[PDB]
Amino acid sequence: GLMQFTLPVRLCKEIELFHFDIGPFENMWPGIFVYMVHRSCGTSCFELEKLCRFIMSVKKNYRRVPYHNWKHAVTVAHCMYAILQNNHTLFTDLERKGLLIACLCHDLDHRGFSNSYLQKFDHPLAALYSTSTMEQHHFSQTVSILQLEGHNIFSTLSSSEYEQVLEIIRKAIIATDLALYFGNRKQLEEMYQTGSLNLNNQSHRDRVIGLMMTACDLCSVTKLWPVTKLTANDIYAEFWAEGDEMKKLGIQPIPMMDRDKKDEVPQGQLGFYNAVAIPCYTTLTQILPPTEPLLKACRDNLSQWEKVIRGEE
Ligand SMILES: CCc1cc(C(=O)Nc2ccn3nc(-c4ccccc4)nc3c2)cc(Cl)n1
Ligand SMILES: [Mg+2]
Ligand SMILES: [Zn+2]
Repeated sequence: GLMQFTLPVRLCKEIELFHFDIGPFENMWPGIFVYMVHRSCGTSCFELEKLCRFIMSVKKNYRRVPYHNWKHAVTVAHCMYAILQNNHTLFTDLERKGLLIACLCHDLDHRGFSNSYLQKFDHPLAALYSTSTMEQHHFSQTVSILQLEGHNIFSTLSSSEYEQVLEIIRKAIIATDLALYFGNRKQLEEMYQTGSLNLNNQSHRDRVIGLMMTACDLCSVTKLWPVTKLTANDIYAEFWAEGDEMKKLGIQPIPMMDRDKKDEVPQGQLGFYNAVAIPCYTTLTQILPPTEPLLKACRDNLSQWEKVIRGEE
């Protein structure tokens, strides 16, 4: 009850910043997550024993893939922590509870393959979930783990509060399907510009949380350059393995996933910054002004990819 997690001084200070990198010491990541729940939510939000058991079963259900792994889960949860801590009074008690868990769980049991690849392979998951295939699976794995004996971290919530938190988690996890991000961001653009955006309107809050989820999910482009550039290698290690698997089904993959087209990566990163990342953080910054550092860091990385193209690195 009187038992805080504390971090060494460098981590205690830097964990508060958006560009924080959780480090290569896997055994410190559970403690970093508990630290973030305790400061974001409270020491009372969850029974410590249940939370620790939940975290460790979540870890066990992430796979040893190059990018969509336990380190990504915790990294996406830290970006949500930073957003929440910089927007103290905008979010409900249930939202603070749900969103860190949603982020920890958002890629549960990812195999390193896109929704597209599952549909072309004709994976059983693509017949069970026709759109947002992996994201409905991630939500299903989250409910599975919440239902294991001793793993119900929400046990103190009423029936209707429990239903509300699981609904916040479902929508937050579905929103990490980047196919749904383009339309969500356009509606948020129109709503903000015509002044109709209303944070008491639940369907509006849902949209804003969806955009927060995209921003956290993509937060590798908001790190200091050496972190962003080394993370890119892990992202492409998966894309290129998917490319190989498309070639095995007799399908020329898109260039993004074709290892023969490594040379075109810098221009590919430019498209992604310009079509996805910058717009994401720009709209987030308009809605939630204290998230501006995410946008500033993204623009710094865009300018580094521009330097790569110009052979200045
Ligand atoms: C799983 C989602 C995800 C994706 C990315 C990412 O880097 N995306 C993207 C987008 C689009 N192209 N096009 C290319 C490309 C095009 C032609 C030739 C070679 C390459 N390369 C990417 C890379 C970053 C993060 Cl943080 N999460
Ligand atoms: Mg995902
Ligand atoms: Zn993710």
